[PDB]
Amino acid sequence: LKPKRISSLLDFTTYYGGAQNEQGITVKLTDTLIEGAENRTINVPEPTF
Amino acid sequence: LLIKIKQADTNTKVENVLSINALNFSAEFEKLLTYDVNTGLTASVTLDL
Repeated sequence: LKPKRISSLLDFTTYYGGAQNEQGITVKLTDTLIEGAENRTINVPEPTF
Repeated sequence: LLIKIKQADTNTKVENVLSINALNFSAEFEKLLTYDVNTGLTASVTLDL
């Protein structure tokens, strides 16, 4: 609880750091066959949390 | 179906098998002659358009 005067974004990450890593990301992979041809689907939805 | 079999030769032999036996190509020949393959000549004329 001490006020401190900084001057740039590089001064901030020295004393305070960065953001928090997100915990709500999911990745889905699906392999399919469509009349003998391969199809790959990648699905990353936007996180709700 | 004739155009499709000439492009399908680039990758898969199953593509050249799925069409001519399981899918539409074996079924379309039956409507003029259903079981003509019983002999060398067209016999057993079950269906004749």
